[PDB]
Amino acid sequence: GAEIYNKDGNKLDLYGKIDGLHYFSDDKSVDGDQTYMRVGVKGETQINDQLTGYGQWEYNVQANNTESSSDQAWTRLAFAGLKFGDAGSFDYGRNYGVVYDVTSWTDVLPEFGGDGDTYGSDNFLQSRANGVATYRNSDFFGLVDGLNFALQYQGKNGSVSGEGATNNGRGWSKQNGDGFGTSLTYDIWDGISAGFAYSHSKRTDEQNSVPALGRGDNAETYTGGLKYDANNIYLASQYTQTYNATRAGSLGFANKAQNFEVVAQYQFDFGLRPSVAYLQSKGKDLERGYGDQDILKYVDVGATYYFNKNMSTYVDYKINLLDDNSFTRNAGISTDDVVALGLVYQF
Amino acid sequence: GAEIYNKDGNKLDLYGKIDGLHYFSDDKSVDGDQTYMRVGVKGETQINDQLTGYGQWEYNVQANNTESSSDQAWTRLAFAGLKFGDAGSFDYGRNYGVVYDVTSWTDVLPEFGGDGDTYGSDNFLQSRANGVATYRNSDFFGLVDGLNFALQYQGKNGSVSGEGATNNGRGWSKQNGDGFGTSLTYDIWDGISAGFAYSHSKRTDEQNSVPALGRGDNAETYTGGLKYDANNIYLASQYTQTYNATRAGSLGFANKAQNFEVVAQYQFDFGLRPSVAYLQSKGKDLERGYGDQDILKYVDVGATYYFNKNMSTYVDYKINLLDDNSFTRNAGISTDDVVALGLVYQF
Amino acid sequence: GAEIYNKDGNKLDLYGKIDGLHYFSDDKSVDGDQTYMRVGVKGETQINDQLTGYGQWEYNVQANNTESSSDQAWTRLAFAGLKFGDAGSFDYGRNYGVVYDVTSWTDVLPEFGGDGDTYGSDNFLQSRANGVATYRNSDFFDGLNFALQYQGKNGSVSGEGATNNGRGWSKQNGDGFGTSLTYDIWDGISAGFAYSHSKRTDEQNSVPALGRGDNAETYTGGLKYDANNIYLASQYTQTYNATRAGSLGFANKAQNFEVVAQYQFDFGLRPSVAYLQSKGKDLERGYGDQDILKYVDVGATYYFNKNMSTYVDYKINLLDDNSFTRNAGISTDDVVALGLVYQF
Repeated sequence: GAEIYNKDGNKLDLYGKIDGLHYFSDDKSVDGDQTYMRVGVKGETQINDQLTGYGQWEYNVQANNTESSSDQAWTRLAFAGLKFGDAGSFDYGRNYGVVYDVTSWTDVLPEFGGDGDTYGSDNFLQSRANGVATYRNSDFFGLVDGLNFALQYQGKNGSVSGEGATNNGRGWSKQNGDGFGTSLTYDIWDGISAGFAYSHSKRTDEQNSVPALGRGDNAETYTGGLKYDANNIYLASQYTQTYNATRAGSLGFANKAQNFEVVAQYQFDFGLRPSVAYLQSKGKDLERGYGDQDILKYVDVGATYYFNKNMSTYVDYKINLLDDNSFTRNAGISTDDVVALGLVYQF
Repeated sequence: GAEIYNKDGNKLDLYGKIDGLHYFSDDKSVDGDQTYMRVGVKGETQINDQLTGYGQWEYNVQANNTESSSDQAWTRLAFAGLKFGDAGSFDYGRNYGVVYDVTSWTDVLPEFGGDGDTYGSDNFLQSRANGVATYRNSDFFGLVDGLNFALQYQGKNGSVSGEGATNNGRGWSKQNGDGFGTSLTYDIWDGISAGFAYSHSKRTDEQNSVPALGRGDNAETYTGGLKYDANNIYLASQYTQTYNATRAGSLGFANKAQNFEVVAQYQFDFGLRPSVAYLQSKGKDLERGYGDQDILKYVDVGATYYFNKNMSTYVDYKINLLDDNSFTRNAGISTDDVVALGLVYQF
Repeated sequence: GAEIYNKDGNKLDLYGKIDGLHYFSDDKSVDGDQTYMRVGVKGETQINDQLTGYGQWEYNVQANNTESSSDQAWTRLAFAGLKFGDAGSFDYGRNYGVVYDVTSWTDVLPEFGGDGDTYGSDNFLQSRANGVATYRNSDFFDGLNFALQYQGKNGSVSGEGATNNGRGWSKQNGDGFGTSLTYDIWDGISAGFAYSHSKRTDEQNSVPALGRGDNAETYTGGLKYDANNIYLASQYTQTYNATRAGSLGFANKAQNFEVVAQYQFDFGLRPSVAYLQSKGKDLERGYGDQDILKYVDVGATYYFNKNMSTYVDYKINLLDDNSFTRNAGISTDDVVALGLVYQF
């Protein structure tokens, strides 16, 4: 919310939040203060009757470290686009890959869930990504109400230097080759929705040489999801099968992985919203003797109290079901439980 | 000021400044361009008759280095809270330690003084800190006009890794253990005020093992202060005794220290505001032969001309009274004088 | 620019852009996604009848790398000032060196051109610079704009030559000054001259192999035609110890020429052609004379309206790949850019 400018067919929306947040956990890399804020601008300009231009920026600013600390802020989203009425829309920038058009349905926990769990950011087209061109079509050309599809292309984001480089190089875990993806979602009834998404990306030579885990020329995802949202009830599930595309912690990628998320929530009238969820990620055919391994496994219980549209408080309890083993230690995968308390101002 | 949004019980205040600033000094680490700007947002949401929610963010952006330089921006404040009428308020985030509810009375110099002098930031509850929970009460529940108090808790902010670590680790000089603090201020008249503050924090293992100077399990501060602010006159003093809490430059902490600051100012009607001040920090029982040492000692003379509420210019002259000795050289403590010239736009 | 506040003689203007931008090139350090945005504030406060105060901040934020990448944002402008009626103005902070009052006339390509090409940022008083005090005057106490500018030393990180805000030798400067003069001879036709003189630093005369001298200097002259939907402009600049010879140092002398032609169609298309070169002279290590920069530029911008545009730009690199270009890390490959831009 927060329209700070609306004049002569041009609109500007300032949005964000300040999330005062603490984690409690035996895992010392997670435990402690997690206060952060987000700030963003959504902009819109009417060009003619049939054509609207738009842009959006969203910035994450950590506030949990010192004034001399490093790397405390980063861009989540930055894209510009055109909306052609009901012929669709096109934008290019740092945006969400289309797979999240479906997996977002289970990304509604009070605090945990979403990117960092069964998938991450800069993880092919599974979450936020550098350099995505995205075509979106609403209601199948104004014909079939509730039917949305999207087509997406991502250019190579390669190594810092050497043969595989681009200008915007990173480490292997956040690299991609050329890739594409597609999503499709349908509101079969009101309240009920189904969705599919697919993605295919080339992998880079660094991804196939530097880490010990994961080999193949191509990274692929296949996703199906369901969602019930009505009568103060929210149910959703997401099942995703991946090839060479799911991080096996710090050790590389899983040659194959199966990811599952399900969540159930109720919204009481006085503002309380309890939540229970289950998330797992099962990795298959890992090298170096790892074989089949749990990448992620937890039950999640929590609640959010909404004071109003601008202020809320919440607790979330991640009940970790992973067994501590040599895979979890070497890959840096947490096996401890975590409680989160937070107080949030939003604008 | 600058209310850019006020609609349906939600308001948003965009504030900050642009400070065109040059230092002149024989100290090469201080001398030269010091231009920087501050930007922030104060937000408030009415929830119900008795309850208001709020948050606040403040960012510091250096502009005195190049476009390829590192670490030029950081968060000063980020916190969210609830105000329950005269039963008090609560907020959590990066915020001011309650000790500063008193020492702030002397932090009114044209340019110098404040953090970096007798205390710093991320320095237990002496200034801005990570992860403080702060309960405040004004006018003692509405029953005693001018009587304010605060109770504050701070979670451990530990090492980058090892046994003593938290998620948001930093170096020993900005670490803290679990700690609390309290403050109390009373307006005897509407210009004259007295105040006290206390804090107690656990020290971390790195604070006792890495630096040469300062040993103890606990950090403690006792602060009393006085203030006269009326009839265009401003007199203020603050006295603070510390234990294992005051930085001995880069060498560690002073086992005990005494800090004194006093300042007098006068506001002319045409907008000129002269200022004289005196500041010192005397460290005691330092290890390695140092014994008693001056940590800070200087006289300050300067003036601010206010063109209006949005624009000012100022000079400030720090006449440094430290002897250049082995302690000051080894601790990285400046012994040179400094002149500052500034032009400031504020919104 | 969007006026988000205007009350009681104080105005606040929020401005910026989101630039969805892709580069294509065989030069792998240039090729790929280049999406970035800029955000700024222009503030103005009325003080009295003869005096206004103001400040401006402009921030660059890259959006083409990951959420764990580092050094992805930096301040381009940050300055506060006073304007004394029409009798001119003064400001201090990070701002444009006065040389750009003239070279800005050729900095109008769809994408390429400007800082990074014949001159750079933090490059004495040629572009954006830390710690500039700038006095400006309209109508020379008529239509004749004058500026005088001083810059304090910005020196090394540590050692003899240090200041608080130390940096590498390529972006250092000593105490310096500059002056500019521009005039509208006819309506549409402008001419301009600019001079700068700065002390070099000890690191600039000791760490890089190229460029020796106590002082850096620039002489610039420029012309501009801007009427009847036509835009022509040129810039000729001579420099001593002031132009960068890539990563190797500075050029003892250099000659930089920039020229551009453009036309603005009513329906919003704006084709552009331009030529840029930088000729370095008297280089150490046997380099002698060398091209530092040489290319033709063709492209176009389509403006949907004042807030949205798309563009293509094609850099036709004419440099020959030789020992100087390789050692100094100067690109000799072509570049194509495609972008879509939202502006507020």
